[PDB]
Amino acid sequence: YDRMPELLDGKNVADFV
Amino acid sequence: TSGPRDNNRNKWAKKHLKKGKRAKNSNFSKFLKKK
Amino acid sequence: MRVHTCYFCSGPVYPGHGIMFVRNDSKVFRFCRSKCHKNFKMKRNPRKVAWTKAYRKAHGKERNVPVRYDRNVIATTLNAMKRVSQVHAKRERLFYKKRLA
Amino acid sequence: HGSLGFLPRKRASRQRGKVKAFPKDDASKPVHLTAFLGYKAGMTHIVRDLDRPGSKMHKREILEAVTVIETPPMVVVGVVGYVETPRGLRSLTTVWAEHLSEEVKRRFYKNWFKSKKKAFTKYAKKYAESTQSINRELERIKKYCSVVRVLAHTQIRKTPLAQKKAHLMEIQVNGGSVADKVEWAREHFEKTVDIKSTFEQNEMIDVIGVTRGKGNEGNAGYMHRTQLNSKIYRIGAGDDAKNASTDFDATEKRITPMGGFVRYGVVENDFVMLNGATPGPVKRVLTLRKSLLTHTSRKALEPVSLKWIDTASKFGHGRFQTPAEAKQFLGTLKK
Amino acid sequence: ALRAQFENSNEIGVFSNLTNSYALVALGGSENFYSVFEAELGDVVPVVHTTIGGTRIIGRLTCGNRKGLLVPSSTTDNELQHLRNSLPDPVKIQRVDERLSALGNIVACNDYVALVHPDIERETEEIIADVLDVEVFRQTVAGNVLTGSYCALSNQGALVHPRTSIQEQDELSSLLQVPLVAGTINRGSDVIGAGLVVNDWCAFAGLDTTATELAVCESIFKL
Amino acid sequence: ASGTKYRMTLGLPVQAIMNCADNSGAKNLYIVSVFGTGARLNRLPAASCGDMVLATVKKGKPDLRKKIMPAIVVRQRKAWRRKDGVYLYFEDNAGVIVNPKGEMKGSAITGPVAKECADLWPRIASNAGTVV
RNA sequence: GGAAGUCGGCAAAAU
RNA sequence: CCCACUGUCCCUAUCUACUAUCUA
RNA sequence: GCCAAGCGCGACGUUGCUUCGGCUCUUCCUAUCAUACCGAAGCAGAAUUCGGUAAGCGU
RNA sequence: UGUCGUCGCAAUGGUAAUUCAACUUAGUACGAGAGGAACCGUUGAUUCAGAUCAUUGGUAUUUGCGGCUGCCUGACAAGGCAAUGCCGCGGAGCUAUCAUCUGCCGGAUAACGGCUGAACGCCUCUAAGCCAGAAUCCGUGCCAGAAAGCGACGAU
RNA sequence: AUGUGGAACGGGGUAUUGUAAGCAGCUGCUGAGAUUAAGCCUUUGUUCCCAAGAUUUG
Repeated sequence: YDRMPELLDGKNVADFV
Repeated sequence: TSGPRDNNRNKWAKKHLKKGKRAKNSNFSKFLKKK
Repeated sequence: MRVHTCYFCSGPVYPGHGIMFVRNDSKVFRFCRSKCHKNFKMKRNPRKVAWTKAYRKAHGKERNVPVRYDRNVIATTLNAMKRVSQVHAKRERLFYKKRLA
Repeated sequence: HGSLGFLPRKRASRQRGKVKAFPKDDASKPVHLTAFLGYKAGMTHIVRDLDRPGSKMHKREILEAVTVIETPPMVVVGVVGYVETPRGLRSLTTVWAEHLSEEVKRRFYKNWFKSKKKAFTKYAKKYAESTQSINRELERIKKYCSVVRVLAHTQIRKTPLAQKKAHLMEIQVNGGSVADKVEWAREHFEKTVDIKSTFEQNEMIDVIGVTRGKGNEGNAGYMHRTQLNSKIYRIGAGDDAKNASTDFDATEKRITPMGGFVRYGVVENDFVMLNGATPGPVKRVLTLRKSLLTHTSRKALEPVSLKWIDTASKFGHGRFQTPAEAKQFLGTLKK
Repeated sequence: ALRAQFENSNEIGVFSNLTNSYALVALGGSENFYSVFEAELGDVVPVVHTTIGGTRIIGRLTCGNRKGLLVPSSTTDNELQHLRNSLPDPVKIQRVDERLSALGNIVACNDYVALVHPDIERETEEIIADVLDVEVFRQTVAGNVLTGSYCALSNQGALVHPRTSIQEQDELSSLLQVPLVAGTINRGSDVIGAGLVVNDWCAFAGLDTTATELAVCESIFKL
Repeated sequence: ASGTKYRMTLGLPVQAIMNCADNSGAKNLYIVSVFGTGARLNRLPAASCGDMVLATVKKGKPDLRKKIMPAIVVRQRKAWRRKDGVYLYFEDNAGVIVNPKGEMKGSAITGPVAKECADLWPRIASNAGTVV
């Protein structure tokens, strides 16, 4: 039910996790 | 199509004021009021 | 939400910014600005173009598998991202000092 | 030509957009305000999730241009009572606060520097000496007047504007009995009312202001206009460093774009982000008012959760949100 | 064989994709189609109402089997995360960066054998073999490169265009190791895959599919 | 057609020669009129990606020429802004020769296909090769 | 986009 | 008639000088 | 012509036969093409036909 | 109107929104079948109107930067040039259904459908009365503010 | 009419162009240099300026 950060600090958190 | 002065449209606007409006806006004003 | 890399300057391309171009080969070119979009148009090679990252890379000057959501993993990834960037910044500073020397 | 409802096309007779209609009063609703005054800074573009049922972009994201208006908290310096007469509303009397800041005192003078700064001197003297006159006037308003409007002025010093005169105006106090409005005004005397207390970023409001002049055309421009149904996307707090940082983006940043707002400066106080364009150029004062008539369709009712807010250099072809990540990507400079 | 129509279109295969372990439905449209699909397979296999590339063409864009699924490179990172969250962990999901993103319209795949378009990339074929764990054959259906759109493939039978030769139909059936029928669906609509989707135990056809077409599909699939 | 279509930058007006992307053998398509045009004074009707207009086969086989019959534009030269904010422009103006019901007359389509056009016309998406 | 303008390739650019 | 070309047009937009304006 | 209430006509009925010319433009009229609402018709539904109110808005 | 200024009141004048197809209600009402509605709710698009310049395109006297040609200083370099010599990019501004936003609510009626009800011991939508009812009408909202309409307030 | 006052420059931020002169053996110093409000932002930087003339007003 909680959301997650897609991109942060210029980097895609979803694509780098 | 009917214009914005369509008598039925005004009637349906009146009906929907107390359905999807009014109460949820009054307490919305109340919340920032008690703030 | 993906911040893409431009074809020509290799810089970050954000939503709304720049232009998107599709080739008949179904290959997609993203441009960070009109200058870089135009620079592709008369077909200047980035590596010969002085201010491009490709030039600065090849001149000595410098996940398709989905993952199930996990709060701990996301928190660990976010915390490690700042440390990785800090390490990269320190390495770049040392490289810049070596280049100056 | 255009619509005949806007002629005679002549210059607006006021720099500040004056409210011509306030929402109807209700005794059932308790006592609150309806209008606010802000200054236009510019706009950016944002990426927002689309929770629009029945639409073809449902559960998707779109890019919207959104105007940023700096709205420092407004100071209530007085109250005005209006009595209904067979010839319309009439200002029965006016009661001011004891101490008025130089920002609102500068309004009464064309040359504040050359002035002797004599505004409200004897008024402050009589306020401190005897409060019976103030009690008599407030009792007069709550007994006879049926409409109550509070005199409020903007803290123009906090805004990065060379102008030092505050745009004093009146906010109609809609809600509760007339006595309730009078008590509310007296309690809020000399204090500050915040836009966070007035609007709450999910309602449907109207913005009014004077458009920018285009010179002489074959008069065209600088006219009073009223935009209806301008949705607030975010009432950001100036003190908070997460004002321009959403939940899907993190990346601690400020609403002021890197390089500063073009011809306005840096936003430091509470700001309001409205979808679409709004009349007037940068650094011009704009007025916001509530919805006169209740109409919340799906567009005006759906909740909004921002995903990413652009802060690139609007001056020129900006390509970096913050100098931090700009230095992370770009090689280390010689300095 | 169940008759259903998404919105006002009889090409149910365009707006939805059916596998032997999971089902996908379009997002942002009418919930009636999703309810119809859930009424026949909701209690058997999971059904995910999602979109690929921000369009309702996920049925002809995504190709896969009960083991693994493939999505085009245009799929968003959030969309891929949503698909992985909705789909079961044993159902592998992989992104394919191919010159022809229409995986469902280029390649028709079963649980054991798959037929791909003639111009499929070697890397794409290797990824398909690794993920779907099926033998990939580079051939054509009825002389058309759009094998995945002009042919319907399943575990118990296959459907091809009726204009194919008898020898060609026999060769395709032997290659697919399953019975093949050269016919039409949705009253002459030559795109069998677009006009009908068949699972291992059930099949869904458009509302305009004729009774003779429905009977032929039932006989071919033995459902 | 099926589903709504958003406002789009118009860049294919009347009197336009426009490439044919199908396998039917046609080479050039000639725009005659645009379906669903309003009563706008001194305004040339125009077409965009995903729009179906009356077209004539200029270069092709003798039997498909000389027929004022619908064609759907799939590629557009002029840059347009999609509602997601990105700007797209294609090399050429490609079209598909289509019956007025909305079914692909040909059997194969050459070149990339606009995502809005594939979404709008299910038959086009079925016969599309790549949609980028 | 390319003469759809106008009674009309008048003037420009093309060569 | 075909091909090419172009603000003739859709549909106008911007820039420059002069004019236009005021002052003696 | 036949009737022919009536005041020699004689109504309604009935018998025969057969230079001008057009672009833009502004408003205006309704004797309404479309849009809105009604009435009728073997008007099942849909698509119509006829007839009203109606110049707000287009054409 | 003492004078100046601020905040307002509103007599009066003008007015603006238009049309379409898509979803759902449906393959239901209805129909031997062929076919096939509509209301509420919802999303888009045309025409028009009022704005705006985040993004995109256009614009070049930013004579901003770079490149080219030619000219002038004996040479090198160094510069400066050339009615704006030529070319590429080019902020800022302007601008574009070539870019983006927004476009409102009440009653009163006509046609017409009725209620009570006499005239005329029956009856009758009409005579006295009263409802329902058109994109119509009048307001609201929007623009202007009487430069010989006005109020409150501050200072003197 | 002495102040988070103003103006001249200057620094920094930001932008446009495309790696400057000069030095050495196309490369390095050099994404350096130049320009940057003329209707960009900011300033604990420097200097200077202002605590006035005239007019009208019960």
